[PDB]
Amino acid sequence: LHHAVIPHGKGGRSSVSGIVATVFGATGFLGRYVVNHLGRMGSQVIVPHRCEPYDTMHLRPMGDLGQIIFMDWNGRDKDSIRRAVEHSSVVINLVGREWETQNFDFEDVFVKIPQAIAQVSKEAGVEKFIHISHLNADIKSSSKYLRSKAVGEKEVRETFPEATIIKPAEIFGREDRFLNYFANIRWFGGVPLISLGKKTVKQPVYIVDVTKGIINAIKDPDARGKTFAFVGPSRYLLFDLVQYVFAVAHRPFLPYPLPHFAYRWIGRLFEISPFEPWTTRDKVERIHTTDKILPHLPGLEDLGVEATPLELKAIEVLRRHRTYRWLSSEIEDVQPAKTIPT
Amino acid sequence: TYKYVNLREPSMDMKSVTDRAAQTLLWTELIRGLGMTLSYLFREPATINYPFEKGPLSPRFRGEHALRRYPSGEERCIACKLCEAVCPAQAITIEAEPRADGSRRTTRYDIDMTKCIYCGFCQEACPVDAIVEGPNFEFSTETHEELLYNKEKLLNNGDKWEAEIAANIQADYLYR
Amino acid sequence: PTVKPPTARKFIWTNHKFNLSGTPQQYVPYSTTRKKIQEWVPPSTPYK
Amino acid sequence: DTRPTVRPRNDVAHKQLSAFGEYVAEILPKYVQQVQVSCFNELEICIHPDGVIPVLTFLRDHSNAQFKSLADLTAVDIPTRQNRFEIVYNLLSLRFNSRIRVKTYTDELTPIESSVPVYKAANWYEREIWDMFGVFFANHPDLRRILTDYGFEGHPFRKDFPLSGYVELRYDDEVKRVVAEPVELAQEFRKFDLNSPWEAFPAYRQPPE
Amino acid sequence: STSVKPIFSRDMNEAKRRVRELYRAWYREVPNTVHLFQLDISVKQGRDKVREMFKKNAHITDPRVVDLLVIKGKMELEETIKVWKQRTHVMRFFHETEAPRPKDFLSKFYVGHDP
Amino acid sequence: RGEYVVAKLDDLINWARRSSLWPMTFGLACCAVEMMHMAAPRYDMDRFGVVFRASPRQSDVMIVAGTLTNKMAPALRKVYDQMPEPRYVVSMGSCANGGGYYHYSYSVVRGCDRIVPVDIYVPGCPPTAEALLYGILQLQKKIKREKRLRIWYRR
Amino acid sequence: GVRTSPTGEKVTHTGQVYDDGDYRKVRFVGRQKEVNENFAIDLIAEQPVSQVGSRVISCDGGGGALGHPRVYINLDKETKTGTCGYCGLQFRQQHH
Amino acid sequence: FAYDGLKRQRLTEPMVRNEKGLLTHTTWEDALSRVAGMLQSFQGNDVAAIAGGLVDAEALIALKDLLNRVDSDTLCTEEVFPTAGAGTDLRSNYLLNTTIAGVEEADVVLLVGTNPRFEAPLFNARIRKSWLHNDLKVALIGSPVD
Ligand SMILES: COC1=C(OC)C(=O)C(C/C=C(\C)CC/C=C(/C)CC/C=C(/C)CC/C=C(/C)CC/C=C(/C)CC/C=C(/C)CC/C=C(/C)CC/C=C(/C)CC/C=C(\C)CCC=C(C)C)=C(C)C1=O
Ligand SMILES: CCCCCCCCCCCCCCCCCC(=O)OC[C@H](COP(=O)([O-])OCC[N+](C)(C)C)OC(=O)CCCCCCCCCCCCCCCCC
Ligand SMILES: CCCCCCCCCCCCCCCCCC(=O)OC[C@H](COP(=O)(O)OCCN)OC(=O)CCCCCCCCCCCCCCCCC
Ligand SMILES: NC(=O)C1=CN([C@@H]2O[C@H](COP(=O)(O)OP(=O)(O)OC[C@H]3O[C@@H](n4cnc5c(N)ncnc54)[C@H](OP(=O)(O)O)[C@@H]3O)[C@@H](O)[C@H]2O)C=CC1
Ligand SMILES: CCCCCCCCCCCC(=O)OC[C@H](COP(=O)(O)OCC[N+](C)(C)C)OC(=O)CCCCCCCCCCC
Ligand code: SF4
Ligand code: SF4
Ligand code: SF4
Ligand SMILES: [Zn+2]
Repeated sequence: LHHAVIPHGKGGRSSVSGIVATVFGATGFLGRYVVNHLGRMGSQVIVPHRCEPYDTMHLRPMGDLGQIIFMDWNGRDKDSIRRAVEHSSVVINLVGREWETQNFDFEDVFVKIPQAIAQVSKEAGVEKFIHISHLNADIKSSSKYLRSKAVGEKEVRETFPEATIIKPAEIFGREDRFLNYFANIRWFGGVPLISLGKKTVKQPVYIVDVTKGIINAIKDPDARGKTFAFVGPSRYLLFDLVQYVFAVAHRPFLPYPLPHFAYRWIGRLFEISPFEPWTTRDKVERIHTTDKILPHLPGLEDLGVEATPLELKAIEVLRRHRTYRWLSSEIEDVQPAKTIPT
Repeated sequence: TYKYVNLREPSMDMKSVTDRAAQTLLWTELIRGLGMTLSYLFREPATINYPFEKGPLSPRFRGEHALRRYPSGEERCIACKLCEAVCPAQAITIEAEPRADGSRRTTRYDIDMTKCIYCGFCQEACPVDAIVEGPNFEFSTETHEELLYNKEKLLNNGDKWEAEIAANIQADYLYR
Repeated sequence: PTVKPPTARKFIWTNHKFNLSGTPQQYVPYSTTRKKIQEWVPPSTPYK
Repeated sequence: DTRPTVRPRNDVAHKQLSAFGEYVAEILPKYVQQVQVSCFNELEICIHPDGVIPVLTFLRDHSNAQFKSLADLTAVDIPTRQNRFEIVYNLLSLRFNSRIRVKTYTDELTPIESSVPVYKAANWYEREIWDMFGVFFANHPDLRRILTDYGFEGHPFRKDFPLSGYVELRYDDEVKRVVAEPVELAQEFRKFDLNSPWEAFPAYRQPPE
Repeated sequence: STSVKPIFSRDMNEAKRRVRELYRAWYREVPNTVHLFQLDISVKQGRDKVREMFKKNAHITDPRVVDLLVIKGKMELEETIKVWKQRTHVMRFFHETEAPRPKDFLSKFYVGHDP
Repeated sequence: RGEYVVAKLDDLINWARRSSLWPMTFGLACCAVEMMHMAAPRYDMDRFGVVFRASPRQSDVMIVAGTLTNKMAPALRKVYDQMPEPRYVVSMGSCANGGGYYHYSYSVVRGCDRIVPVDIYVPGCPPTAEALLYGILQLQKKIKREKRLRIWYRR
Repeated sequence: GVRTSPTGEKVTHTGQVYDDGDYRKVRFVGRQKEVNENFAIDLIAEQPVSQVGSRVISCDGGGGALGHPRVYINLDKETKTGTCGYCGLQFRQQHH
Repeated sequence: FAYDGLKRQRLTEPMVRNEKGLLTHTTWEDALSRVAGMLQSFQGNDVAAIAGGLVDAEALIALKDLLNRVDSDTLCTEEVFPTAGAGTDLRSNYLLNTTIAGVEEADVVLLVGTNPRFEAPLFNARIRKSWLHNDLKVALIGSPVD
């Protein structure tokens, strides 16, 4: 639009930021933070949801009256996609699953749905499109999750050439399935790590940093057509990271090696769950996939975000995993884990 | 004039001491408390069968707001803004301009039903009986935004409840 | 009402509607005033 | 006093209060600055701030005063005065079925002696005055906010404090707690200029400037 | 004229003693505050915040104003030691949810009309 | 068929939750007096299965009956957080809806919906005991139309 | 009368409607726009003009104390009809 | 009654010429960058400014300082005033030195080439008040206007 919405106010709850945003997948881990930041500054947010309306309740307090609008949509219904994007200026795709259901598989979730959203968004006149890929998305990956990420990333780059693609590392936060996942292995006694976790390197990134990069990409005109890699400030071996998680949670760490083939047999066992699986074959592959180093892509520092170290925020995530004896332990009680030099 | 509530001296004759001894040992004044609640068990309860029965109200009841019309269909409100000036909560926002026919009418008549204290001062101050509080009180909503009434919502309320609203004003306007 | 019916008016709803909150017929607030400041529209022909 | 709509005067009480006002000013000339009686028979004693403990002690203990009850204690903020605050003591005498009002003054920085020694009732009234006006009471057994929120900055009942304040609270899901942010109002409070440009009461006309 | 009733301190030299006494109480309290309230900040961040609050009023030369600041500071300390404050009240000194507002003229120019 | 079964199971749990609503014993201001009259014999909320319980850990519904001030707001969020799910909030009265008579006060939260999610807004100042009971029966109909299991069945 | 804008949205009696590009139309998706179908400007125009024999006529809106403050309308002009400033009813003097 | 003109034909966004040669909306950053690029590439007499009739003193001095940073002095106005002699060097040369309230003390007023009824309606009202109350003698050289 030649004369778009003009911002007003001082960036508060009752202000107008001029951002009309449709956020697909707003009811997940990354969605609640994005919707919070958009609504925190007075933005019209359309939140299409597939879940029960009860599951969207925590989003209602995130915006002033009339700023958060909820709609029904179906990933395989283009008409419902067009209803929820035909008035927006930016569209943010945060749709993803870490496991395959009987009705949706990684191909359907990470290739078909993103393409349909981008295709309809282009026809509707949307100008800004933000798509969340994965850092380790490559076509030659043992993880079917990471193969579909690569295919979907290029489909979006073709359907919406001016799209902004963001490739985060393993994000960690209060509701994450990364640090909570490791601290929840205490239920099984010891932590099985392929190659004892000394052949894998991780570069986790804080949730708020990823959120502030997404918000800064909406406001920055230089992010059109770019592909960003959001990574943390430090790289860790899988062993030192998991050892740190158990140190902050104050729980006994009893790691042992486990062959790759056996670990995939465990993943197959836990896939039979008709609910959110505790683990899967794909989750084992991603956990043990070394984080890529992509110096040719812009990162958080370009969008204007200082990456938060994992050592300043692990306790915010891992404190609830402690027993009463250790709840009150302060942040300056576990020495930082060994970092692989830059 | 005053009276004492707990200034009494108990009798000390042997028959009065024994009476109090029997009360202490046989729980007579506690058995008497049981007899009072037993009586209620055999009375008809005071419960009404809502929503099939409704608690009694009166023509003065102050419920949901409504904008009324004259019998010809013309709006009674002429944008005087007396309701806006007297509203204790500042729940009323009004804008007005000459209508296409030159009539003094409103272009905005909003009542924030979450600021309003349902006091009726607006209908007292209206010189044309335009804004009234109707008899409706069952208008709960599932979202906050639905309680920010605009002019269209208030005219719809008036057209919906006019039959009842007119009869209540007919029953109470001589007291006003 | 069967012994003393209400006065008839041609604007009174003939069909009564119950509480519509939570349905597609619910009420959505909006501003009923027109735009106040009119923006300048540049000419569509180049000056050159 | 036969007029139905007009409030009748009680000139017996007016004389009695005027007589007793002189009586107090004669006994405490060191502190009494001005005495007056209103047209509805309320006696006011205006004192120097140093006389808070002597004046109230006399009015509570003297056999001809016996004001054993502190009805209320409050402050009024008048910015145009050099001493913007006006501490008001409303006392009740059960023995003589009478009431008296004692008034003094102070500013943002000058303390006023605490009257808890004279009236145990003043403990919370002085906390409220401090909390809502920022007037410090010396030697108070424990002075701190009573009505405002913890960490609240400023004194709401000052005339220069805005009606809606400076901060407001919401819940933020990122930090999982209630936060405080600068106030933004969806609808600004609408200031009404109600004063009529015509004088209402000639009896109170102030001399021209 | 210029002769005023004091509060606690008769001169700045006496007043500064109360400032130092208050600073030592806050300094010793931060480790307990970061522990009881289970704050996700460090003892260094808390003590830096205390220093930031004190230097904010380093330009005062009126002893009475200094006396009130110490009085207000001791009320804050009492509220924190006794846990009358909640985690929300102790974190309001850090403004974690306030987006950084612009400071330079150009940034203020682009976003609005305020000076 | 699997869709038929999950539909009937959904009707069962939805029925159980709306027939056994346990409000937390939580009232703030004048609006709590009108909430007492809904428990009084004339309306007898207990006959609908609605029973007050003081512990937030045994409550299914929070009725924010009265004014919410900035001082009390952290307490409200805490007790709301300590409610096991599923949990519904009913906002009663102008103060709890949008600030009401005290919208423009330095010390009042302009609506409880800034602190917690709200399922039903009951208007009035105060709503009559019969108007709060309408909101409770409107909440029960809202629970009756939940599709938790059906939505799970086709994920 | 109630008329629809080209995009389909109804126009209110105040002449309010959202433009085709206004993002605020999103609030009506899955819901409806509340509009009162009884435009008061049309209904008053349907009332007949009342003929009277006097130069000055009074209107209280009908219903006595249930109407509006009694006002007196001058009917000397022949070109136009005197109109009640409160309720819009028109009066005309018989044969000037 | 001319205030209602403040609600129409208002400029509300920066604009620039696109490839087609039409004005199109743009951001403040983009608009001030183009104007800054050209101002850097020119100096001296190549930069000039004209001030309209509704311009304020604060804007006038800021623009004069800006053009003086490129050694330009072509700060013009749409309203002509002779520069011959003292020009604008002396304020008395281009002022109403008797003051509006001084018309009430004058006894002869000579109007030269001006229709004060429409050029300064309140100044003309002041003359009529002196005409009515002080028996002022008014003479005019120009078109016989009412
Ligand atoms: C005026 O000033 C003010 C106050 O001052 C008074 C205030 O206070 C407040 C603050 C206000 C509030 C906090 C709210 C006030 C509201 C009220 C309604 C209080 C008024 C008074 C009352 C008497 C209300 C209700 C209290 C009582 C005591 C009534 C007694 C009746 C009851 C039904 C209560 C419970 C009784 C019984 C017998 C048990 C029922 C309980 C259950 C949990 C149900 C059964 C339990 C089960 C576990 C299920 C059974 C089956 C199982 C377990 C399975 C078995 C079968 C298998 C197959 C396994 C304010 C603002 C105020 O301004
Ligand atoms: C002639 C030969 C000489 C010997 C003859 C002796 C014959 C008489 C024998 C003595 C009779 C003693 C009766 C029992 C007394 C025990 C109670 C007592 O101690 O009283 C004092 C006590 C306390 O009385 P008190 O509070 O006033 O204090 C007494 C002592 N002073 C005054 C000094 C402090 O009373 C109670 O026990 C209160 C009861 C608690 C409330 C319970 C609810 C009431 C329930 C009522 C229904 C009961 C149904 C029971 C039947 C169930 C059937 C299965
Ligand atoms: C008549 C009823 C027979 C059936 C009752 C069976 C139940 C027995 C248990 C209850 C006790 C009653 C029996 C005690 C004697 C009562 C009759 C009596 O005392 O004579 C009446 C006479 C009149 O009393 P009066 O003169 O007005 O004032 C008392 C001044 N001494 O009073 C007197 O002046 C005489 C002297 C009074 C003082 C005597 C000591 C009495 C208290 C001792 C404890 C009695 C209870 C012991 C048993 C406990 C187990 C129940
Ligand atoms: N560790 C991490 O968080 C990583 C995140 N990413 C990517 O970010 C994106 C956001 O995921 P995240 O927030 O982290 O975790 P979540 O799984 O919690 O977010 C998933 C969101 O997408 C929705 N969703 C999933 N499948 C469907 C479907 N068939 N149809 C409609 N909606 C669906 C979900 O809705 P509903 O709940 O109603 O089913 C939910 O709102 C994902 O694409 C992920 O691949 C990339 C790097 C690391
Ligand atoms: C002690 C050991 C416990 C074992 C685990 C028990 C709980 C889980 C069982 C689920 C099995 C399953 O598979 O049911 C699910 C199947 C259909 O499967 P689907 O759609 O392919 O699911 C794939 C995953 N989705 C759904 C997310 C896409 O639905 C049915 O036909 C029935 C489902 C309801 C349960 C019926 C039982 C009724 C009991 C009534 C009691 C009063
Ligand atoms: S009832 Fe009272 S508070 Fe409500 S709109 Fe009317 S005057 Fe205002
Ligand atoms: S509703 Fe009545 S009081 Fe309010 S503006 Fe209209 S005519 Fe005036
Ligand atoms: S809404 Fe009305 S009755 Fe309820 S607390 Fe507020 S003022 Fe009191
Ligand atoms: Zn009329």
